[PDB]
Amino acid sequence: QKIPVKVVTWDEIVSLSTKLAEKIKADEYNVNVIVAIARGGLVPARLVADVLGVFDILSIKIEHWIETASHTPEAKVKYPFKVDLSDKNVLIIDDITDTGDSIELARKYVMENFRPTEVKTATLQYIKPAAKIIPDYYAEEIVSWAWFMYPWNYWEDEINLVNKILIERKTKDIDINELKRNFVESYGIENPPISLDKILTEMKRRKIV
Amino acid sequence: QKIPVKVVTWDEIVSLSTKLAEKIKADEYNVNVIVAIARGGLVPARLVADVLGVFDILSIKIEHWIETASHTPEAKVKYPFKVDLSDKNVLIIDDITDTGDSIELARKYVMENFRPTEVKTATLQYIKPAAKIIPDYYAEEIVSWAWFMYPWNYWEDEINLVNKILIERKTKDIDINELKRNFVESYGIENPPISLDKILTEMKRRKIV
Repeated sequence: QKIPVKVVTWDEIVSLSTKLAEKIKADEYNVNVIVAIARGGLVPARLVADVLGVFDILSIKIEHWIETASHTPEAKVKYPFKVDLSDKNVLIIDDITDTGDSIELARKYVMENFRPTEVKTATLQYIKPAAKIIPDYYAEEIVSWAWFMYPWNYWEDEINLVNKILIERKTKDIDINELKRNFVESYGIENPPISLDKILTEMKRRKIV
Repeated sequence: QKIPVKVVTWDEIVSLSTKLAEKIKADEYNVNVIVAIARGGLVPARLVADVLGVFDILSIKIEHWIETASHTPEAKVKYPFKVDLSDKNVLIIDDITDTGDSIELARKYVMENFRPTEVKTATLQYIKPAAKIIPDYYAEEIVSWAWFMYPWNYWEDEINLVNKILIERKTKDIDINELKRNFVESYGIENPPISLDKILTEMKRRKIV
């Protein structure tokens, strides 16, 4: 029914990214290479590279799997590969961390497969509740758990949010004005970044409806 | 002394990215994997993935080299590696193309090293003048050659633009208020995204001055 949803703007992304970079400047960690976790860490990685002056950005695709019956969570590196990053200080970046599985995994992967001089980890945001393993750097500690909608996820996030509504309410003949109401009601968003008509058009194109 | 400089905002990036994606929707190219050319294509790749619903994003670091005496230009893949992308339709993305060397190179590299089912190329912008090889997809053809300052390059671009000023001004020491004037004068920007004092502080940190 109701989900806590914060729409993050580009400006906030800039603020958070800049704040994260500034912590790294202050700690005097000399980053040679940034490894972005795809897809979440791509944008933050690029912005942080701009502020710090990093030229070498790489990325690793990380999948998140759940086992149906046991509800066991497993993160996995898709399209694994290796390169020689020895003599380098590596910074690993992702958008947001909770259980810390992704960054834990990426850190491990990077140590064994790229063998850098040193690895550190960073995210724009970290949720302290779910926090299992905690990132070396972060822009902002989240206290109030929420669903953060990032500007590089507006489409995907709105699609899923609209699907949760379509599934619960058993809507057959979708009404746009009805949807906007359900949306404002479940999520608190009266003006979604992508207009909900575009979202439906695209859900159709994708054979979701 | 004077350079044509357009400051690109986040909103414009969104427009261009969305417009590019829409051409791909319209052409009904079924993208399985996006390969972003680092560093330029990372942000566009992620936004395009959101609009199209691509989950698999990889990236390749491309360097640009010039031979001092001959002034010969050469793009090169740094930290090369391979993965198996067979049975996939790949889309290669970069921010902007002119001579088309990077996309030419990446296309080649991807064909030989990832061996996808098919490859196509895309950029936000393409300069028709310099255009040697032209991208399969693009948001916008540039007619008036300019220096486009993307939001993920605000620091790096301002640093270089300020350096061009410090160099012609044979000293490299300079007064903040004369810098702002030189900047407005050479480039037409009265309010740079990053304030020019921050830029000097960082040029120092970087031992550029």
